[PDB]
Order: sequence, then structure tokens, then C-alpha cells
Amino acid sequence: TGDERFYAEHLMPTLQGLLDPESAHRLAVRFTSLGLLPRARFQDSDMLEVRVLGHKFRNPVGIAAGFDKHGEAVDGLYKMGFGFVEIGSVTPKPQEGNPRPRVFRLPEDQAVINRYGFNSHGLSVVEHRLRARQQKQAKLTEDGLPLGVNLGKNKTSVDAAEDYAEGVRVLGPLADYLVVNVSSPNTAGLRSLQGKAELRRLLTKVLQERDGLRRVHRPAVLVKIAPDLTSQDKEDIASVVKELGIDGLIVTNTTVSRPAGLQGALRSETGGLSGKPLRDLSTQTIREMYALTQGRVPIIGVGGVSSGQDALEKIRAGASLVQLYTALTFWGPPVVGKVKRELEALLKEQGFGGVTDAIGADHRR
Amino acid sequence: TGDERFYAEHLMPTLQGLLDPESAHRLAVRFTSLGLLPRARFQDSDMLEVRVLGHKFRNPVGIAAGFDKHGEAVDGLYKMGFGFVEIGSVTPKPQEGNPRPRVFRLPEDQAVINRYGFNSHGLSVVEHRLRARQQKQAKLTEDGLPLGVNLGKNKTSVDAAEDYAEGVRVLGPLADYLVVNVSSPNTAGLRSLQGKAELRRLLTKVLQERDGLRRVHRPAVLVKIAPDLTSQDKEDIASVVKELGIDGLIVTNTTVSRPAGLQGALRSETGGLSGKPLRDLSTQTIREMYALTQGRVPIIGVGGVSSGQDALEKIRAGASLVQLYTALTFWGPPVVGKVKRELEALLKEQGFGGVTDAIGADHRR
Ligand SMILES: Cc1cc2nc3c(=O)[nH]c(=O)nc-3n(C[C@H](O)[C@H](O)[C@H](O)COP(=O)(O)O)c2cc1C
Ligand SMILES: Cc1cc2nc3c(=O)[nH]c(=O)nc-3n(C[C@H](O)[C@H](O)[C@H](O)COP(=O)(O)O)c2cc1C
Ligand SMILES: Nc1nc(-c2nn(Cc3ccccc3F)c3ncccc23)ncc1C1CC1
Ligand SMILES: Nc1nc(-c2nn(Cc3ccccc3F)c3ncccc23)ncc1C1CC1
Ligand SMILES: O=c1cc(C(O)O)[nH]c(=O)[nH]1
Ligand SMILES: O=c1cc(C(O)O)[nH]c(=O)[nH]1
Ligand SMILES: [Cl-]
Ligand SMILES: [Cl-]
Ligand SMILES: [Cl-]
Ligand SMILES: [Cl-]
Repeated sequence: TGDERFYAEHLMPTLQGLLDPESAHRLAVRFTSLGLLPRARFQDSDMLEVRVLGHKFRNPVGIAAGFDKHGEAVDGLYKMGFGFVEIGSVTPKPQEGNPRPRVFRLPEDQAVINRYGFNSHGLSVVEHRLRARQQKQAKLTEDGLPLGVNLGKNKTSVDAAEDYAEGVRVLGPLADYLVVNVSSPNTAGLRSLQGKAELRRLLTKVLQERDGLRRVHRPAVLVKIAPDLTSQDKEDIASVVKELGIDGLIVTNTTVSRPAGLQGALRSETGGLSGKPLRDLSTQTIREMYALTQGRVPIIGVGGVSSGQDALEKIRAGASLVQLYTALTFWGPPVVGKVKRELEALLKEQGFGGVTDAIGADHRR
Repeated sequence: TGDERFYAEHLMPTLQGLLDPESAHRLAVRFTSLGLLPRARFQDSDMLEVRVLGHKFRNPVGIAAGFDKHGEAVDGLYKMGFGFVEIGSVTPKPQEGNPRPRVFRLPEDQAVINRYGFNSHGLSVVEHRLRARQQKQAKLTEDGLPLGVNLGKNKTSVDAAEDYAEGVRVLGPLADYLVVNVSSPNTAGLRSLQGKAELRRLLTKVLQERDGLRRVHRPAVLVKIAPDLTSQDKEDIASVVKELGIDGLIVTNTTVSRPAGLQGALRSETGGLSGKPLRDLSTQTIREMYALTQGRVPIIGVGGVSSGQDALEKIRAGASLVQLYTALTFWGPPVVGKVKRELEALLKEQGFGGVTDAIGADHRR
């Protein structure tokens, strides 16, 4: 398309130059929520349909958490062409997060570093926002466009598990799936929730709250993990997920690692790294978790997806769905249609009947 | 093409199943040398032409060292569609290398582990082989199809620098470029040639021998490095390469690392790992070396290239040319035309006039 080229060559270089990343983010959210951006042209083919998590997905490409933190742009994001939308992370009480600047571009690496620190309007505000369009979402979901809600915890919380339990009770009834985010690099102590007995205790509590919701309001529960886990950590997570019957995994969050070869001036900023440098570290985590779970636990693959090949690599590694975020900050909305078009071409090329046939195909070689 | 699909879906799964990798290799070399494989269909466009190392390259996609170790299949490889051919590694005296098995497939990872150990017919045999077609090569080179020779050292050599000097004197006059391979993981002590004063002493000697050849027989000298270098190692190599006026770098050899997430049963075999798991580790090394050399030293990018996107990522990171090997063992000869066709499409897509415009483009973002 000419739009892909217009955005990538002209508009995106200009806007990102004039505005700091966080300003860009806020403007992007505003434009999306007002529906100002033109409606995506790409007609979703039947090849791209996926059935997973007790839902139909019209296409396997979603927007990752962190873009629409407060649920302000859901309808605009579906219009952008995403097959599903994940909002959040949402914390129980409102909190401002870290002081600015707290987001950084690494253009030379097609990467971003962020330390937002779970800035959130809080459960009550998001609850009311989602309630305003609850029935609209019900029809979208039935038409193959589900909604995920990513739950966080407050910085000063004295009981992580009760923060997540509050989230389940408040936003669980408005979600097709919930994400327990145990993988933010920017909240002190949080990733230690990924340890065995602690994780078991936490997810037991989350799942009990979930099971206590009425049937039509009962979401799937996923756990989102970091790319920086040890082999022991991953074995433990796999073990717990299967013991408790967690519905799926999101793989992965941003990395606190700094891979060799980063060129960006801001590469030594504190925070989670996203985008291209994360891609193959995300894909290798997907591959391991798929194998550890015997292919029986749905994975949403995320980390450095900006092409059909990126997406299909994650799918073949074991992902049933993929998300992206960082690629939008470089290529803008046209990237969504680009990834789907390329993915469809590659599936035909490699002799797959659809996305579903490609899921985990690398493990059957 | 239907051939790409035929090879990838039917033929390659079958052959690699019936034969052990080394048997496959030997058969592949035999078929190639006999010209039995059909002539590549892809018409090389002007966009793909590159001028570097004092030569025109009709396309930027070459065959990496290790496939045609003894210079037996050069003409078959040009027929396959490669823009340049690198033979070797060649050691001064013949040697058998390690005991079999010494090559292993990791199908689930699209990877290979090898510990051949510089099996070589030796300089004299290769010299005579190349002399038999010297004038044929002269015309190929003038038509944009250069020939590289990769030099190794004998296992029992007591003077590494004299081994490389012998190679320069014997095969240098038959080569468009020579590669000093200081990066094999399978010869004891070899990668320690990448240290500062040792490397300086070695390359000073190589370059003196090179400069002593007659002008029409005077090749470019490149150094091939491992992906497993420390930041100190890379700084030192960059420094030496610029001090001595080394003509270019090949980046990278196979890795002795085992990235997290390898699934192959044979992942704990000793040797160098190649293919997809090496891809982003190769690309990040290219990116660093390009920056350390201020973009003034040509790089041949190699490691896990099996697509146009893989190739263009290396080019944008700083590679003037790319090589592949491992992708052939999975997709067969059609992969060559595939990479070139996809590369050409991506260049147009991203608004590059040709390969030359894309070289190092990530560093100018
Ligand atoms: C600015 C920013 C904010 C993010 N905020 C969240 C968040 O609140 N919750 C979460 O689970 N992940 C968050 N993420 C992580 C993304 O959801 C995603 O896992 C990661 O960025 C990798 O995908 P990408 O490389 O396509 O960006 C954030 C990422 C970025 C760049
Ligand atoms: C079986 C095998 C043998 C190789 N032999 C050599 C060699 O003799 N000299 C050399 O410089 N590199 C050698 N290599 C490394 C390749 O030239 C290349 O650097 C590496 O395989 C990464 O490219 P690839 O991932 O496309 O295979 C060999 C690789 C393989 C797989
Ligand atoms: N720096 C960022 N940029 C973007 C971002 N920009 N644009 C282009 C753009 C289009 C229209 C109006 C204004 C625009 F900025 C986006 N379009 C679609 C989705 C998201 C974006 N999102 C997040 C961040 C930072 C937290 C990391
Ligand atoms: N296992 C390997 N396989 C191959 C390999 N196979 N084929 C297919 C094939 C085609 C025709 C006749 C026989 C064939 F095997 C190749 N075609 C073109 C180039 C190279 C190949 N090369 C190397 C290795 C091992 C050292 C790593
Ligand atoms: O999960 C998360 C949360 C944040 C944040 O800073 O709010 N950042 C990330 O990269 N991942
Ligand atoms: O440079 C080299 C040499 C060999 C070999 O085992 O002969 N293997 C590699 O992977 N790289
Ligand atoms: Cl009830
Ligand atoms: Cl630094
Ligand atoms: Cl003379
Ligand atoms: Cl093992």
C-alpha cells in the first residue's frame, strides 16, 4: 500500500521527531479514541481465524498491553484492524507511576525502553468506562473481536494477591480474558511473583475469584511472563500452570537485559526494552514454554513483531495469537494490515491451510 | 515458485531423513559439481548489484565457507544463483578433521551443529583444482561473480601465522578475496588469534605476503570473526582492522553458545551452532562492528539467513553482502532465488533504489 510507505517514510519520522515518545503516545491514544484515523482496508480472510481461550478471533494479531492502559481507545483499535484488544495494566487504586521522562526511543534499534511504573486510572474508572460499552463489546466478541484486561498491582500494596483478586472481581466480568502480569520490570518485587510456591498461592487465589463469577461473566485467566526467566523459573511456571489449569500464557513482557549491539544513545536507561532486540528472545521463550506445556496451554506471542515473518515465527514456535505494540511507534497503524497481509501470504507459501495448522509446527519437524 | 514448495515440503524432508547430514553434504557437493541441479531461473536485477572489495557483485547473496571446502563445485554454485562463492577453509597440509559423526541436524530449531575440524584436501590439491579453471573464473569475476578463498591452519601447526602466510602465497593469486578464519570453534587455540597483539602480528604478516603478490593476483583480505566475542574483543578487532587497513570483515562464524530455547535432541553436542538460532546474534555483531569501524570497513553478513527479510536486516545493520549455508540444508537450492526475490521486493517496499542504499541504513535512523 502507499499508506504503509507514507507513514514509514514521511509521517512517522516527522511526528516522532517533533514529539517526545510519551507525548506521541498520548496523542496516538487521543486520535485512536476519536476514531480520527481511517478504517483499516484489509479484509480478514478465513485463513486468519483462530478459535482459542473459548473464543473466535477473526485474526491472530492483537494490540499488547501498555498502549491503551485505561480502556479509552478500544473501539478505535478494532477499527485499526486488530483481531483482539488488551487494555491495562490496571491497578486497584489510581497511581501516577514514575516521574517523566519515563519512555525512550532507540530508533537505530527499532526499540523502546519504558519505565512507566503502572500509571493507572484505577479499577473504578476503567470499570465505568468498560460498562459504558459493555453490550457493544458483547457483540464484538461474538463477531470474533475479544477484549482482554491486564491486571497490575499498586506500588504501595502490602498484599499482591489481594490486588489481583480485586481486579478479577471488578474487571473480570467485563473481560473475555484477564492477564495476571507478574512480569513488569518497573514495579519493585513483582517478578518475584514468578517463583514457585508464591506463584502457586497467588494463582490459586486468582482462579478462585474467577471461578466465583457468574458463567457469562467468567473470563479465561492468562499469566504474562518476562523473557529474563532462568530455566528453573520456566520449569516452575510450566509446572504450576498445568497443576492449576491456567488458561494460557502471554510470552513475553519487556526485558531488563541489554543485548549486545544496541546502538541507541539511550540504551543504558533503566526500564523494559521492547521491539526488535526483544524479538528472538520472545520467540525462544515461546518455544520453551510450548514444549514444557506439551502444546496444551495456549500462548499469546509478543515481542518485536513488525512483519508477517515475525508473526509466523512465533506461531510456528507455539503461539496461537500474537500481539504487537512497539512496531506501531515506528510504522504507525498501517503495520497492522501489513502483518496480516504478509502472514496470509506466508501461510499459503509454506502450505498451511490456516493459522491453526501452523501453531507449533516447528515442534513437529 | 512450485520448486521452492516442492523442495521444502517433499524432497528435503525425505532426503535429510534417509541420509545423515554429512552423507547429504557429500551428495549435495557431488550433484552441484556435476551441474545436475537445474539452472536457477531468477534474472538478477540491477537493484541487487553491489560494488565492494574492488569488485562488482551481480547479487549480494553468496555461499558461505564450509560447503565447498575443497573447491570442487564452484561453477555449480554460480549456476545455483549465488552472486559470489567462498571455498574453504583450506589448510596448508591435508588433514582428515574430527572422527564421525561430526555434523548434527536440529530440525526443530532450523539449525546445525558441526565439529568437522578443518577437514581439508590441502593447499596443493585446491591450488591445482582452481588453476584448471583460472581463466574461466577471470571471466566470471569480470561478469560480477567473484571467488573467495577461506584459509585455515593445520591442527598440529606450530606457527599459525606461517600457515596463513602459506595460504596467501599459494591461493591468494587465484582468489578475488582471502578470508583469515580466526573464528573456527573446532580448532584448539584458534579463536585466541582474535586477541590484540597476537592478531596485529598475524594480520601484519598476512598483509605483507598479500602485498608481495603481483597486482592482477593481489586479493582483498578479510577477517572472519566469531559471534562469541566480548565487547573488549570487538573493540580490539575494530582497532586493529583500521590500523592495518584490512579490506573487510566476515561476521559471523558459528557459535559455541547454546541460546535458551533450543529444542533439538542433539543441542548439547560439541561444535559450532549455525542457522536460525545464530541469526540475531550475527546481526547484532554486524551492527556493533559497523559502528566500531565507522561504516568504513565492508562487512559480509552471515548467520541464519533464509529469507529476504533476514538478508535485508543484515544489510541495514551494515552488511554490504550476505552469505548463507545452513538454509540450504533445510530448503535446498530454491532458497537462493527465494532470498533474492524477497530482498528485491523489500528494497522497493522500503523505498531503497538498490542494495547499496540500504547498507547501514539502520545507523542513519
Ligand atoms: C510503553 C510500554 C508500556 C507497556 N505497558 C505494559 C503494561 O502496562 N502491562 C503489560 O503487561 N505490558 C506492558 N508493556 C509490554 C507490552 O505489552 C509487550 O509485552 C512488549 O512491549 C513487547 O511487545 P513489542 O516488542 O511489540 O512492544 C508495555 C510496553 C511498552 C513499550
Ligand atoms: C558444516 C559447516 C561447516 C563450516 N565450515 C566452515 C569453514 O570451513 N570455514 C569457515 O570459515 N566457516 C565455516 N562454517 C561457517 C559458515 O561459513 C557460516 O559462517 C555459519 O554456518 C553461519 O551461516 P549459516 O547460519 O547460514 O549456516 C561452516 C558451517 C557449517 C554449518
Ligand atoms: N512514542 C509512541 N508512539 C505511539 C504511536 N504513534 N503513532 C503515530 C500517530 C498516529 C496518529 C496520531 C499521532 C501519532 F503519534 C501511533 N499510531 C498508532 C498507535 C500508536 C502510535 N504510541 C506509543 C508511543 C510510546 C509509549 C511508547
Ligand atoms: N546436511 C547437509 N545438506 C546439504 C544439502 N542438501 N541439499 C539437498 C540436496 C540436493 C541435491 C542432491 C542432494 C541433496 F542432499 C543441498 N542442496 C544444495 C546445497 C547443499 C545441500 N549440505 C550440507 C549439509 C551438511 C554439512 C551440514
Ligand atoms: O508490564 C509492564 C509494565 C510497564 C510499566 O512501566 O508500566 N512496563 C513494561 O514494559 N511492562
Ligand atoms: O570456521 C569453521 C570451521 C569449522 C570446521 O569444523 O571445520 N566449523 C565451523 O563452524 N566453522
Ligand atoms: Cl448466581
Ligand atoms: Cl552505554
Ligand atoms: Cl613483478
Ligand atoms: Cl540438554
